[PDB]
Amino acid sequence: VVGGTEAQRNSWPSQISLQYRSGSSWAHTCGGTLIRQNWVMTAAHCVDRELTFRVVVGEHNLNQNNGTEQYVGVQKIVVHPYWNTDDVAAGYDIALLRLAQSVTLNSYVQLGVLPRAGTILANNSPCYITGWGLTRTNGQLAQTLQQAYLPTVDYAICSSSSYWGSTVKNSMVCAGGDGVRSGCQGDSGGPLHCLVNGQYAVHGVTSFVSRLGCNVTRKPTVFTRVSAYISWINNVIASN
Ligand code: NA
Repeated sequence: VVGGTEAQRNSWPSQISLQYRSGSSWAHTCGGTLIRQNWVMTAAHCVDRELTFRVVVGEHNLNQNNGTEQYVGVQKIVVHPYWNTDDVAAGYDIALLRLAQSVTLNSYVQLGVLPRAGTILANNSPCYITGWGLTRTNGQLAQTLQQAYLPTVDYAICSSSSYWGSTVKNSMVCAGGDGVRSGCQGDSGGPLHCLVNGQYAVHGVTSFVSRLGCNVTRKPTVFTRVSAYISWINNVIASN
């Protein structure tokens, strides 16, 4: 997250760190959202590689013991069947991961609340992106979980020529684009949390940014719109 601030450690308890095994160690690669005690929602493109993955819930500092972490292996990966990895702009950038164990809930570990199906945010709706991704274009991962305030940019504006044009689909949410704050590599898969009727819900799964850089004016971060996939998610969980 570029232009973020450190999150309080109990602010975003559905955020997870998706990590892969890197020699004797584990490395953060993507974010996600805990949606059942044994299921995580992330981006399809985060699980394109044939790696060994684990999820960490209750994580705040990637590089220090927080005393709140639970570490769980990934047992099954269900990627959206229309996902095509060399075509992120087509959408369907979403995957569900079934965890090997069910995690225990507490003030650091909670299920993410999803929007009702079909819900679309009014232009300029208040939202926060969270993650441990790069803090500058071509920079390094954050140590501690970051948040940035990224108001939505509606489809009509986001799909206009000076923004993303045809690349942005109505199955996506755009947020930010101020040139200062954004998602960045390592944030993919994580939540966009939007305050609606007094309650934060996870409206977006972080999908892509510009190749011109993370924080680029009129290239808002693009997320999979969770409310387009409510039936899909329920179908997968019911059938596994
Ligand atoms: Na930690």
